[PDB]
Amino acid sequence: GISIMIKKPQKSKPGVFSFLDPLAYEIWMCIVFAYIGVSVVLFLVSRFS
Amino acid sequence: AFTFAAFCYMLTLVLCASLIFFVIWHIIAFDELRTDNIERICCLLRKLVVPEYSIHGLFCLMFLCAAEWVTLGLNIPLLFYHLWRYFHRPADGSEVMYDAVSIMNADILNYCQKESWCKLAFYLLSFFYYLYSMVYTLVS
Amino acid sequence: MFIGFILSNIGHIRPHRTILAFVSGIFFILSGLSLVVGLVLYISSINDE
Ligand SMILES: N#Cc1ccccc1-c1cc(-c2ccccn2)cn(-c2ccccc2)c1=O
Repeated sequence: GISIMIKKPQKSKPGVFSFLDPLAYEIWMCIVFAYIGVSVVLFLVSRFS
Repeated sequence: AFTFAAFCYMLTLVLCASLIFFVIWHIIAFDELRTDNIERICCLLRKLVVPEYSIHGLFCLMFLCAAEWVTLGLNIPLLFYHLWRYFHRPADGSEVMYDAVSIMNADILNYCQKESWCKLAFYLLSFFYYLYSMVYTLVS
Repeated sequence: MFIGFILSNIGHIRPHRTILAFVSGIFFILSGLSLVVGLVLYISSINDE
């Protein structure tokens, strides 16, 4: 029957933010907002009490 | 399941528990003001308030990046109230401002006390709004 | 490098204003940071192809 011919896939050259790829982008967004999260809680804990 | 939006609701239960503690301390400060005092409740209030904005200002940029448009929209009426008290009416001040040099003459003393129960009523409803949509995004 | 050099020689012949030397130092440093981005771009363009 009728089939599809594509080029056989390759090593697929990296982007700019390819170094971020071992962790999903949903992890990196949680890392950034947990960073401000623990920094505000450090500030709340150290200023008051 | 745990997701980034579910973490944006977990991270705002923790900081709205600070926002209610700013306001319990804010209703006691004006009640103890009427009993006695100006220069100390100038200084004790003035240090408190800028954390209360930017923690809520954190929530605006946190639910914007989480794509939570109802939750970002419900923080809008408290946000644009906050821009007015710092860009156009933080009356002259110039130490930080707003609960500063302008105390008695007693007309702002009634305006602050109506605000101080209006902050607590919004924050206690925000706490259960955040606790509901935490359980919503986790279970679903 | 050519901006930072002609602004270093002004700083040698008219030292009554001293700020000629510090700003020419900034052009000497913004130049080398433009080599590194260029040489990273140059090498990474080879390795991609
Ligand atoms: N290779 C590589 C590399 C080196 C340093 C930091 C990150 C990477 C990288 C990691 C990943 C990845 C992905 C999933 C799980 C674990 N790692 C992917 N890539 C990459 C390589 C080619 C094209 C696009 C991304 C990468 O370039």
